[PDB]
Amino acid sequence: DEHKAHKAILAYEKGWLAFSLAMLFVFIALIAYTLATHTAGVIPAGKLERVDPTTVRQEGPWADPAQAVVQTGPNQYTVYVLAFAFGYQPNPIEVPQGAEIVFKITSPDVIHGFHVEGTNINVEVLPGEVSTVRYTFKRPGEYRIICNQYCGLGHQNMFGTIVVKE
Amino acid sequence: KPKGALAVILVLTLTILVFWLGVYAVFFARG
Amino acid sequence: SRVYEAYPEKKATLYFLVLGFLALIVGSLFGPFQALNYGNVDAYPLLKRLLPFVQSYYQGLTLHGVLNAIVFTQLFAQAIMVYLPARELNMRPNMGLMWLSWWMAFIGLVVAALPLLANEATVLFTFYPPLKGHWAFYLGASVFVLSTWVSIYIVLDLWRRWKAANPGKVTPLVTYMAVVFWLMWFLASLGLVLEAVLFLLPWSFGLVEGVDPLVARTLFWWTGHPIVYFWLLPAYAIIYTILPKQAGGKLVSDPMARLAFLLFLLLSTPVGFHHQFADPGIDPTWKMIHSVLTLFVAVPSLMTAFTVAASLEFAGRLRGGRGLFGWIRALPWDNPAFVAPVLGLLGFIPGGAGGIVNASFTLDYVVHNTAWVPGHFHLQVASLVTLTAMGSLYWLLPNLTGKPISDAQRRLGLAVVWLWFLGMMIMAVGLHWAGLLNVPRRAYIAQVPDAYPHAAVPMVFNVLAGIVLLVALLLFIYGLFSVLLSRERKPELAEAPLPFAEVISGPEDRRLVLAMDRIGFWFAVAAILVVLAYGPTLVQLFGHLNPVPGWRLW
Ligand code: HAS
Ligand code: HEM
Ligand SMILES: CCCCCCCC/C=C/CCCCCCCC(=O)OC[C@H](O)CO
Ligand SMILES: CCCCCCCC/C=C\CCCCCCCC(=O)OC[C@H](O)CO
Ligand SMILES: CCCCCCCC/C=C\CCCCCCCC(=O)OC[C@H](O)CO
Ligand SMILES: CCCCCCCC/C=C\CCCCCCCC(=O)OC[C@H](O)CO
Ligand SMILES: CCCCCCCC/C=C\CCCCCCCC(=O)OC[C@H](O)CO
Ligand SMILES: CCCCCCCC/C=C\CCCCCCCC(=O)OC[C@H](O)CO
Ligand SMILES: CCCCCCCC/C=C\CCCCCCCC(=O)OC[C@H](O)CO
Ligand SMILES: CCCCCCCC/C=C\CCCCCCCC(=O)OC[C@H](O)CO
Ligand code: CUA
Ligand SMILES: [O-][O-]
Ligand SMILES: [Cu+2]
Repeated sequence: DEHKAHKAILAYEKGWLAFSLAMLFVFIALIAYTLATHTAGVIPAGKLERVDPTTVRQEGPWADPAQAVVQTGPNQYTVYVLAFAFGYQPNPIEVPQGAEIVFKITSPDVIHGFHVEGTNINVEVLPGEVSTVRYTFKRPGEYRIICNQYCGLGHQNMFGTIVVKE
Repeated sequence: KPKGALAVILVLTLTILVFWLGVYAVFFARG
Repeated sequence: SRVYEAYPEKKATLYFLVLGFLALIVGSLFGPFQALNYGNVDAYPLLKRLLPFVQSYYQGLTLHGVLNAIVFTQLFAQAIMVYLPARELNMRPNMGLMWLSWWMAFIGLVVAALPLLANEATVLFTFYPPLKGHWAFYLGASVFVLSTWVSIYIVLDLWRRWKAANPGKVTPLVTYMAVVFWLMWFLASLGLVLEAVLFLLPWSFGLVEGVDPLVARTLFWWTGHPIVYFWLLPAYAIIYTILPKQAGGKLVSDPMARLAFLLFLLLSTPVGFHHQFADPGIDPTWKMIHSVLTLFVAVPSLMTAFTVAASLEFAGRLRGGRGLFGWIRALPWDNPAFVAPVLGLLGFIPGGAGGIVNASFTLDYVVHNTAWVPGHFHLQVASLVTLTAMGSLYWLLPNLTGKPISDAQRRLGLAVVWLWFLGMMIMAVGLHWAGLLNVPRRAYIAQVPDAYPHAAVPMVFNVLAGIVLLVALLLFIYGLFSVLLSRERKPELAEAPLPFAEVISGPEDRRLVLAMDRIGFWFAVAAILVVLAYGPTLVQLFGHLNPVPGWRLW
C-alpha cells in the first residue's frame, strides 16, 4: 500500500518531469524561431552607445526634432526620439508605411517607457544610453506611444504619437 | 497510478499551453 | 514565562512574525485603492482624509511595494527559515545573534520609513536611478536587508554544530532546505549590496554626482529575481514539511523535495536578464542564455507541483476519498492552515503560467511593464506566499505564544483566506486582461479616465476585487488582533510539537540524497554559474560607466 503508492507516485512523477522538460524545450525552439524572423527587430541592440543627457537637447540628433527622421536606407528611416518629462519629441513621429524604422531613443532626465500600442515595440529608455529598435509598420495610421516605466508624478499622462502614412 | 496528481498537472499543462500559445499568437499579430 | 526561558527562539520568531504582519497590514491598506485605480475609480481623496501624510498615488505604491514585497516577506522568511530547522534539530539557535538580526531589521525599517512617510523617497520598491531618494531610504533598506546575513550565519551555525555531533549522518530535511535556502540568498544578495555600497549610498550622501542607470539596473536584478525565491521557499518549506500532516497524509518523497530545493540553489541567481529584456546595452545572446536558464528554474516548481499534489492526494485517500475527485473533498477544508496554502497553490497554476510567458525573450515585449506583470506576481507572492504565512497563524501562533484559537476564530480564518484567495483571483483576471490591452503598470490611470476605453470590462474586475479584498483585509486585521491580544493562554500549546509530516515508505535513493548533501560543492557550482552568467556582461558595463545626474520628480 504505502510501499506501492510510493513506487507508483515516483514512476509517474518521472513521466511528468520528462514531458514538462520537453514542453520547456519546445518553447525554447519556438523562441529561437522568433529570433530568426523580422519580428526580432524589437529586441534592443545590445551595443553600448553612450550620450550626455545634459547636452542632448542642445547638440546632436535629438536637438532639432523636426529633423529626427532621416532616410538611412533605400527603404529605411532612422528616427531620433527624445523621451522626457513628460512627453516624446517629435510629436508626432511621421514615418511611411512599409519602411523599416530604426528607432534610436534616449532621455535627458529619468527613465521612461517607449511602448508603441498595437505593436511589439517595448523598450526601456535610459538617460546616458541610446536604445535602438527596429519595426516595420504594415498598417497606416495613428499609434499611441505609452510610457510604462514610472517616471514621477507625470507618469500617468505621458503619451506620444506615431503617424504611419499611406 | 496517482490519478488525482495527474489531473492537477493536466490542468497545469493546459493552463501553461493556453497562456504561452495565446501570447505567442498575440506577439505575431503585433509583429 | 518558563517556556521562553527554555525556548527563547520562540520569542524572537514571534517578533519577526508580528513586525512582518504589521508591515503587511500597513502596506496592504494601499491595495484596495490601487485596485480601484486599475478599475478606473479614483478613491484617493477618501484615502488622503484618513491618511493625510500621503501625498500621491506613487508614494502609496512605494509604501505598498516596500512594505509587502520587501519587509513582510523577509521578516517571514527569517521567522520560518530559522525556527523550523531549529525545532527539527531540537537545538538552540545563537540567541545573541538572533536578537541582533531582529533589531537590525527593526532599526533599518524605521530609518527607511522616515523618508518614505515624509515623501522624500517616492521611488518604487525598485528605486531605479536616476530617480533619487533620501539617503535614509538607502541606508535603512541596506541595513534591513543585511539583517539576513546574520540569519545566514545562524542557520549555518546550527547546521555545523549538528554535523559535529552527528558525523556521517545526512542533513535532515527542513535543515537541508534551510541551508541551501540561505546559501542561495547570500549569492543573490550580493548584487544589491554591491549596488547600494558602490553606487546608491555614495550618490545619496552626495559623494558622487551621478549613477549609471544600466549598471544599477543590472546589479539590482542580480538580487532582484532570486529575491522572489527567497520569498517563496519559506512557504515551500511549510507546503512540503508541514501541510502534508495538516492534510491528513505524509510527504511522499524526501529526495524529490531535496532536489527541488537544490535546483533552487543552482538556478535562482544566474537569470536576472529576464527583467532586462527591454534594456539597451545588454547583448541579445546573453538575454537568450538567461531566458533558457529561466525556463530551467521553472522546473523545481513543475516538480513541486507533482510532489505536493501527490502528497495531497495520498492524504485524501487515507481520509476515505474515492474517485478521481473524491480525494479533494476528503481533505480538511474546515482547517484554515490547510486551506490557505492549498488555495495559494491553486492560483499558483496561472501564476507560473504567466511567469513562463514572461521568461520567453521576445514574448516579454507583449507584456513588459503592463498590468499583466502585477497580474503574474499577485498570484505568486500576494497569494501563495501571503496565504501560506496567513494560515500558519492558526498553527504557529499557538506554538509560539500558548494562545489558543477559538472555534469562532477558526471560522473567521476560513472566511479571510477564501475572500483573500478569491479577491486575488478576480484581480488576476482584470490585470492580465488589462495588460493584454496595453494598460501600463505603476500608473494612476483613474486620473486619465478616457485613456483606456478598450479596458472597460477587466476594469470592473479590478473594482470588484478592490472591495472584496478590502473586506478580507479588514477581517484579517480584526482577527489577527483578536487572537494576538486574546485573554486565555494555555502553555501546553507552546510546548506542543510543530506538526511536521512523516515521509512515506519506502525505499529511496540514498546515493542521490548523499550527493545532494555535498553542500559546499553545490554552493560553489551555484557561484560559478553566477560568474559565468553575469561576469562578462558586468565587466563591460563597469569598463564603460556613464553616470548621470539624479532627479526628484514628485
Ligand atoms: C513569489 C514571487 C515570485 C514567483 C514565484 C515568481 C515566479 C516566476 N516568475 Fe515572476 N516574473 C518572471 C519569471 C517568472 C517565472 C518563470 C516564474 C516561475 O518560477 C514559475 C514556476 C511555477 C510553475 C511552473 C507552476 C507550478 C505550480 C504549482 C507548484 C502549483 C500546483 C498546485 C497544487 C499542487 C495544488 C493542488 C491541490 C488541489 C486541491 C487539487 C519574469 C520574466 O522572466 C518577470 C519579468 C517580466 C517583465 O516584463 O517584467 C517576472 C516579474 C515578477 C515580479 C515583478 C518584478 C518587478 O517588479 O519589476 C515579481 C515581484 C514576481 C514575483 C515572483 N515570480 N515576478
Ligand atoms: C489587499 C491586497 C492587495 C491588493 C488589492 C493589491 C493590489 C495591487 C495592485 C492593483 C497593484 C498595481 C498598482 C500599479 O501597478 O500601479 C499592486 C502592486 C504591487 N503589489 Fe499589491 N495588493 C495586495 C496585496 C499585496 C501583497 C500581499 C503583495 C506582497 C506580498 C503585494 C505586492 C505588490 C508589489 C510588489 C507591487 C508593485 C509595486 C511597484 O510596481 O512598484 N501586493 N497591488
Ligand atoms: C465579502 C465581501 C465581498 C464584496 C462583494 C460586495 C458586492 C459588490 C457590489 C454589490 C452591489 C453592486 C454595486 C453596484 C451599485 C452602484 C455602482 C455604481 O453605479 O457606481 C457608483 C459610482 O460610479 C462610483 O464612483
Ligand atoms: C501539445 C501536447 C498535448 C497536450 C495534452 C496534455 C498532455 C499531458 C501531459 C503530461 C502527462 C504526464 C504523465 C505521463 C505519464 C508517463 C508514464 C509513466 O511514466 O508511467 C510509468 C508507470 O510505471 C506505468 O505503469
Ligand atoms: C513525440 C513527438 C516528437 C516530435 C515533437 C515535435 C514538436 C513540434 C512542436 C512545435 C514545432 C514548432 C514549429 C516551428 C515553426 C514556427 C513558425 C511559426 O509559428 O510561424 C508563425 C509566423 O506567422 C511566422 O512568421
Ligand atoms: C481570461 C482572460 C481573457 C483575456 C481576453 C484577451 C483579450 C485581448 C485580445 C487581444 C489583444 C491583442 C492585441 C492586438 C492589437 C491590435 C491593435 C491594432 O492593430 O491597432 C492599432 C493601429 O494603430 C490601428 O491603426
Ligand atoms: C484564476 C485567475 C487566473 C487569471 C487568468 C489570466 C488570464 C489570461 C489567460 C490567458 C491568456 C491567453 C492569451 C490570450 C490570447 C487572446 C488573443 C489571441 O488568441 O491572439 C490573436 C489576436 O488576433 C491578437 O491580436
Ligand atoms: C474569475 C475567478 C473568480 C472565481 C475563482 C475560482 C477559482 C477556483 C475557486 C475555488 C477552488 C475550489 C477547489 C475545490 C474546493 C474544495 C472544497 C470542497 O471540496 O469542500 C468539501 C466540503 O467542505 C465537505 O467536506
Ligand atoms: C487550477 C486553478 C485554475 C486554473 C485555470 C485557469 C487557467 C486560465 C486559462 C485560460 C483562461 C483564458 C480565457 C480564454 C482566452 C480568451 C481568448 C479570446 O477570446 O481573446 C480574444 C481574441 O482576440 C478573440 O477575439
Ligand atoms: C453578495 C455576494 C456576491 C456579490 C458580489 C457582486 C457580484 C460580482 C458582479 C459585479 C460586481 C460589480 C462591482 C462593480 C461596480 C462598480 C461600478 C463601476 O465601476 O462600473 C463601471 C462601468 O463600466 C461604468 O461605465
Ligand atoms: Cu515617462 Cu512614465
Ligand atoms: O521575479 O520573477
Ligand atoms: Cu525574475
